[PDB]
Amino acid sequence: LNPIVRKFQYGQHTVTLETGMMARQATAAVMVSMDDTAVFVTVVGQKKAKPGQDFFPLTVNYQERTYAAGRIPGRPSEGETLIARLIDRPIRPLFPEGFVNEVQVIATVVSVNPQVNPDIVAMIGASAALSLSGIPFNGPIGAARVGYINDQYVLNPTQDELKESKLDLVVAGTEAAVLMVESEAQLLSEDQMLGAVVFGHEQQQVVIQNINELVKEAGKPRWDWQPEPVNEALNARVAALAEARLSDAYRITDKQERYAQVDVIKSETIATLLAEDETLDENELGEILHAIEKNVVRSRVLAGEPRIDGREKDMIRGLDVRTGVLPRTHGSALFTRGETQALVTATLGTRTDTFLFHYNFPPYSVGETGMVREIGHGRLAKRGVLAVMPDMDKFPYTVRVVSEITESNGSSSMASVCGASLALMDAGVPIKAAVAGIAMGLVKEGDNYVVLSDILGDEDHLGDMDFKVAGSRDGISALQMDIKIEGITKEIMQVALNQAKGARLHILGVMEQAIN
Amino acid sequence: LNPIVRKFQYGQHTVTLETGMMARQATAAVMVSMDDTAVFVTVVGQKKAKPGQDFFPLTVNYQERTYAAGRIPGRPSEGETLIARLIDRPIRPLFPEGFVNEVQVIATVVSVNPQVNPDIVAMIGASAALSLSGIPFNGPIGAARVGYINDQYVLNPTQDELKESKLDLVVAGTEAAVLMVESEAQLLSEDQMLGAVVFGHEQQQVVIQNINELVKEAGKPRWDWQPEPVNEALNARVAALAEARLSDAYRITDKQERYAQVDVIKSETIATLLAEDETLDENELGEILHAIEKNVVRSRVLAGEPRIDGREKDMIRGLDVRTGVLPRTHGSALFTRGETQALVTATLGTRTDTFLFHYNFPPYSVGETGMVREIGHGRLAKRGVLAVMPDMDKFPYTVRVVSEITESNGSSSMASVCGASLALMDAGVPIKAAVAGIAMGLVKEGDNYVVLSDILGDEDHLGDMDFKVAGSRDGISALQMDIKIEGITKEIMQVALNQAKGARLHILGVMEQAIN
Amino acid sequence: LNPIVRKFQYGQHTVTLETGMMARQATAAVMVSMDDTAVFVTVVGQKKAKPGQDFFPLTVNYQERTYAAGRIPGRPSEGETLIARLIDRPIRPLFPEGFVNEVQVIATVVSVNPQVNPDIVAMIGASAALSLSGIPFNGPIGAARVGYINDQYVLNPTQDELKESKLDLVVAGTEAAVLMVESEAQLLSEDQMLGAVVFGHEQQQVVIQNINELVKEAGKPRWDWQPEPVNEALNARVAALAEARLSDAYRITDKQERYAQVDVIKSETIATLLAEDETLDENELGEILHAIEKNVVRSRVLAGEPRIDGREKDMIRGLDVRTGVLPRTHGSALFTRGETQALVTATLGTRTDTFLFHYNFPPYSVGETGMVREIGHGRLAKRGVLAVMPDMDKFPYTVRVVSEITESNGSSSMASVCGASLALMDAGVPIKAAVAGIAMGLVKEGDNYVVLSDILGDEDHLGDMDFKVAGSRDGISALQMDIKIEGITKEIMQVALNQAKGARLHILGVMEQAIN
Repeated sequence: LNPIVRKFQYGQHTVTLETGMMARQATAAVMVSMDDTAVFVTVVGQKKAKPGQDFFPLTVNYQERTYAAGRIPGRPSEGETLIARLIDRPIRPLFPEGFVNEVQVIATVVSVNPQVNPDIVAMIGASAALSLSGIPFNGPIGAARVGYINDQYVLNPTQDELKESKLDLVVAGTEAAVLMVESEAQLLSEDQMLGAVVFGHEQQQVVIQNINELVKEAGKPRWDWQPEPVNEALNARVAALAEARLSDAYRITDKQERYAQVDVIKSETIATLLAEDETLDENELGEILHAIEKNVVRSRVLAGEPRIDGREKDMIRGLDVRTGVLPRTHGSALFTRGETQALVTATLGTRTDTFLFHYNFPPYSVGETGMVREIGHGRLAKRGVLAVMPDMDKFPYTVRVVSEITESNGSSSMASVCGASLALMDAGVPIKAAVAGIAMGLVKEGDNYVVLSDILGDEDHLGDMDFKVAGSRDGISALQMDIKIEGITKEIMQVALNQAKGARLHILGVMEQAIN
Repeated sequence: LNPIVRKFQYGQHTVTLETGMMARQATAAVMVSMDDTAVFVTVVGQKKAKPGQDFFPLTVNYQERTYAAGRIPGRPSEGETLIARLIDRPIRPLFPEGFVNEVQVIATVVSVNPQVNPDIVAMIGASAALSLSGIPFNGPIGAARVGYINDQYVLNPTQDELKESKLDLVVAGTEAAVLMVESEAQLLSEDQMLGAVVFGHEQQQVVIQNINELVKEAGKPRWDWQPEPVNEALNARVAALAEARLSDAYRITDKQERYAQVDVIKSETIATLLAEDETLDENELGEILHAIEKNVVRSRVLAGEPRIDGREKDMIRGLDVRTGVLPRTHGSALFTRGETQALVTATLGTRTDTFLFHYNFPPYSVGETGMVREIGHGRLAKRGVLAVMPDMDKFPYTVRVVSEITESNGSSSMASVCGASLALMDAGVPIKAAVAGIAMGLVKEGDNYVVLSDILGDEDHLGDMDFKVAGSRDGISALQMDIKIEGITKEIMQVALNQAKGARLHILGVMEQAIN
Repeated sequence: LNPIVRKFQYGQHTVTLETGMMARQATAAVMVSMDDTAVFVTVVGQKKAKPGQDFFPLTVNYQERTYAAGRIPGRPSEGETLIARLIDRPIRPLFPEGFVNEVQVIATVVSVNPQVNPDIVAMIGASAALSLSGIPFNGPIGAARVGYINDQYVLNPTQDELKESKLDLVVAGTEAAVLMVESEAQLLSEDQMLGAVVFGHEQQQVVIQNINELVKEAGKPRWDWQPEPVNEALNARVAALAEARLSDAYRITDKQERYAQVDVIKSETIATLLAEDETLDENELGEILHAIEKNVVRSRVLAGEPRIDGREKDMIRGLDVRTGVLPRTHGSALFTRGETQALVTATLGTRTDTFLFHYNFPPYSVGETGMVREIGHGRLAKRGVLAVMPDMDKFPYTVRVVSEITESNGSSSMASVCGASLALMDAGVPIKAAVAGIAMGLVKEGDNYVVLSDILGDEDHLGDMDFKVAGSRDGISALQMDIKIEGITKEIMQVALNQAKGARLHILGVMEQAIN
């Protein structure tokens, strides 16, 4: 039994990567350690994907052991699944197009230095393990937390350094790109936020470098996977009789009339092929039509044509703000933007831990049935309001906000930030200033790129980069980003954030006008 | 965004129905409010039922939000699923015969006036929402709680008015019929109980009227669903060679010999058709035989013939009562009636909340396997005993009863009322008087109707109305009814209840004789 | 309703078996009682096994009612599932070869005498019920707990008699054989342990005798089940072209080269038959090859040939011991034996209840994916360490050990006993002496038998008897056995245990050398 260690300094802290001695049956496993906070990360990738499949089964697990802090207790906890998401987000888009083999990443914290948060350490481990595994993965990736103290950027600030920080942000990217950003801020500017992202992305390059060396020394041979064929002949004679007819069908304004022409196009086209050949699995055929359709829309947006509902790239849907909606609640509000709506409440009684945010996403919000996601959205919406909350001494009452997503087709989470803002004011909570959220999208093709404001549910495919921003008129309180494409520069981000600031301000304008 | 409100007085309270502004994606949604207690009720009905299906997927969800009462907590709770049942029961039989599309009703309490119970308010909402939806539904329905104070009926008594009430009953019906009744009473008479049912049914008509007007103004177009064809030709030549042979097979007394003749009939008949045609899906064929069989029995009972086990409409199965069955329990009993049996226990130690009733229904009670319903049955059996419990000052001990349904083929819940009665006496609990329960059935055809005492498990199909009654010799402590047919008048109910009183008394006679 | 009782003295205690009055719908049900501790045990066996099936669905359920002890609470609990295992283990191998009908045994405690443990009483019940049922079952079985006080064996010692006992062991067997043993001991000798097993097996014969009489008087007619045909013609011409080639393929040492020759053999053989006949369900064909293969190995081991990995019957895989592996834990260790590994931890802070053992078995330990068995293994490993723990007054600190099975291919549980030993020493816990565990196997054919040390994961089929032993250099702290074959005498056990003592000592030698 012989371990392979690789050590390096990651600004102020020493990071060690040990592999080859533990869990040798996993596809690859790494014990990442950073100044006494150790997370053992493992990875298993099934060798053969089910027949056809049609869906990449990627699942990350983050477990925190209480013995890791020298304590005896007396799931998974929501916080644990939040960090699992923090790891899943950046690595998920790096798996090649077509890879549908099951992959499970398990991260479990084995030792904890109360000053060094296990999260980025676990992210580092998942990147190392995945890279060493040889599973088709276009990594590695780095991970960094950026703080803001004395108006200067800080690299991986300790838990108490954060007490004097005005920013808590996490960025993860490869060598040439930022993939995901998750943050909470005390009303900073897009420019300051952008600087944290770029700073972090650069500072973490040290990590991607070491992982690379370790892969040279201990890495396994890259799988000889192979994408698995695409019937580019079938979906060639599908586009042959639908492509053009559809690009025209998308020019007719009457919404319900557009579906008709499309449905005709999809009906005629399928029947015509089932007559040429046959036994062609309509399902797959319809699956191809849906694709040239999503591309017809992608081509129209890039060309400057109206979005699917008629809006232009910067248009926000119709707002509607109502306060004091429920009789016996300390504070209620009904914020609705287009087709996504949120009923929000505030209750008081004898910061966070003093501030509680709960999110509910019933199935009827999307006109469906099902059991009665609301976990990651809740944390985002909470970060979006944190900046505005009173100093506890200014308001000695624990406050709890609850959001009911009654409608959804845009971004329930951003909508619940606005409702929370309103409800708290309706409850008499002395919040620093109203706060609002907006969900954006960025579609790109070569150099032609377009920023979208208030993305629809069915505009998700245009989100080569979809991001959320929340704050008041004076600054950004929360910023979340997820990039799945390359290119997209810091300059392009500046543009994107600016258009998002506009949308925010527009929404605040309507909000401030509601609560006179 | 424009809401449609409809307001009306519901005796002492003002009821408001708001629709069209929230959750516009649900098939229909209503915010029902009654003197500050608001429940937002929603409804979603899938447009297309699975292929064939053979089973109506109706599911109701009742959620109570703690913020609704201005409080911060610190599922679903059993009480929440009890009320979900309270809503499901009356609306479930109103969906046309053959409708198998999925339907989900979600009711969530958004504001609570401690004096106005959210339950009837949620029932009202589910009726409004369902009606407005346009889903094939023969409603609406009303809902009312009836109390008994100063020997007079009370409409929707407040929580503290109930402290001076001797009756807590809930009735729900359409315009021409009562569909379900759930109650708890302090030993009243069938006549007084009947008066509460009828009174409530009339008083709630105001509700069905307003819902109707709202449907005129805001209702959606009725679905163009259509029942979906019945092969009345296949199950015509199935009855052609089985109908008569079966009506005779049901005249032979030897139980095990009767099955034989039937099984022969079912075997020969299926084989004969598979020889005429073929590829006829035996399963469906057997599914048709089971139907003319259940009808042969239905025709025999209406004609005055003996039930399937030999009994006459008023006969109760053989009883058997045993006390002090378990060595170390404060109180035990083994009550068995026919083929349904209950092992019941009582434990004491330092009213309800002081009185706890738990129910267990293992799978071997029906000769089956499975995980180890016992929730709605438990509440019923508890109401059945409540009336008899001592005044707490007369007996300063919290008491807990547990019922184990060791056998089942009639009504485990009524059996557990009898066992609880016995066990408590065996434990020395100064109960006012012994109490017993009986599960009845009412089968009707035009004007010819028959009341059945102590219904069997496989007599459930004869229950056009099946109901339960429990009490002592002096009165009724619990009454539960579920009607799925029209006609059945108050006069017919009087008859039914009377035959049930007889059965009760008969059981009490045997019980009182056990515990000398 | 008429019950059939059968009473008899079981040394110091009176055992009563009542059947025929409760749960008459279960295939059979018995109320077993022993000096006031009563457990009602039931059994249901589906009459027809699914089509083909290929897997015996046996499931035991043990429930403990709090009213059984005259108390009001205020799952199943892990302890409850431990006892369910205690019942499942001995009865599971008694179901004839080929029986795949579902069988569920439910045991629920109805009365508890704090002195007489419900467990053996429930075991007795499951044996009685199963026997009476008539389900194909080669029982009955008995059950006995054996204590060790004043250097003499004790039959079913009471809970406080155990306070002065140096042994807590449970044995269950038929008339001619011991099937399962589960124990915890204060460092006794194999000889003393063996004496408890044999003593218990003899003492419990009184039980198997009475159950037999009761079956004569009340038992049901034995099912006319019938094994269900084996295509001994197909797997005759599979062995015809694979048997010999495989027995040779298993002589080549190169591991990866052996698989190759085998895979060729399996490939060629299947293709050749699919050419003779066809539509032969390869799956079933491969299912037959796997069988003559497992038999080729079984024949080689009995003949004295090397095991599949090259080892001889007494060889233990390569060890590796590491201490102080994690930075902030009070005590850590990395014990690895061959391909099974355990990361173990110890945390201190303000015997058992004062001693906590938790076990984790992630799916990557076997190179697989899945949800994140670890319950029965944890209890065993804990018993394995109990003997060594300080007298609480010698060490006033509650200690908690956690084991992470990072690798598995032998016996994670025995490995976690060794790690726990180490970790506790690393934490400074004054344990009496180091302790280790070994998992053995015994393969038998007529009179030729072979004992295997440190069984592999894929050697499980050679375990006609597989057992585990744990202890220090001075004695045995835990002993678990599971026999699925007949013959195997006490003399043969003596041999087996002795070879296991050797393995233990060998492991302790390496361990004591690690922690200098």
